[PDB]
Order: sequence, then C-alpha cells, then structure tokens
Amino acid sequence: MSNDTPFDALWQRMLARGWTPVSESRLDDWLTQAPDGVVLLSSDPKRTPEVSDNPVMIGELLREFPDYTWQVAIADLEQSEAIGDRFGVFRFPATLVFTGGNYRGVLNGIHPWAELINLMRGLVEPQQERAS
Repeated sequence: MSNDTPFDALWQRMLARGWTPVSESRLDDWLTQAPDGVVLLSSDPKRTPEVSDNPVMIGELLREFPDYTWQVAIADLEQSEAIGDRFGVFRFPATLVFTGGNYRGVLNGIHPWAELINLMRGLVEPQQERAS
C-alpha cells in the first residue's frame, strides 16, 4: 500500500523464518507440486492484541505431523487479494490449509493453544471436531 513499511517488515519477518513467498498463478502450481501445506493470505489485521501476535505456535503446531511436509506459503498483499478472489474468499486474512488438491479449512484460531491444536486437528482429521 501507500508507504509500505509495516506489512513490508512483517512479511520480511516471517519470510526470514523460512516461509516461501507464493504468487497468484503460482498458488495453483504450489498446490499441485506440494504434498501438503498452508497458505497465508495477509491483507490487513482486524486488530490483533499487538500486530503480528507472534506465530511461533503455528510452526510447532504443524510439526506434530511430521509425515506431512507442511509447505508454508505466504503471499504478497496485492497477491492475497487476487488469490482470495480466485478462490472465492471474503477478505478475512488467515491461514488456509490445503491437502490432496482439496480444501481442509481455515485457521481462525490464534491465541488459545489447546484450541488451536484442536482446530488443526479437525482440519487434518475431520468428523472428530470441525468447530469453525
């Protein structure tokens, strides 16, 4: 956006943690090339306690399933809007998880850890909890 610095820094922060950037036309590429993974569409925060909230718990969350190589793809600001448009999302920025070329769900959980696990649990293994 006008004067990129906050989101710019934020993106670069998580980027340096080893999360590869994804483009709109490359989302489809990534989807078919990856065995499993999650895509973060980041437009603007709804409020957040702070700003980025600190996504460390997200990394350890996915890692309890080592059988799945979780390719975390983060998108550019203008790309998130385009990717969301192409998929049919509203606007709400969050972690969308995709597996087997299909849609698992979206991680609306952020703060509660025990609940966050349960949410991903329901998305990776459904029927047994899918509270959303």
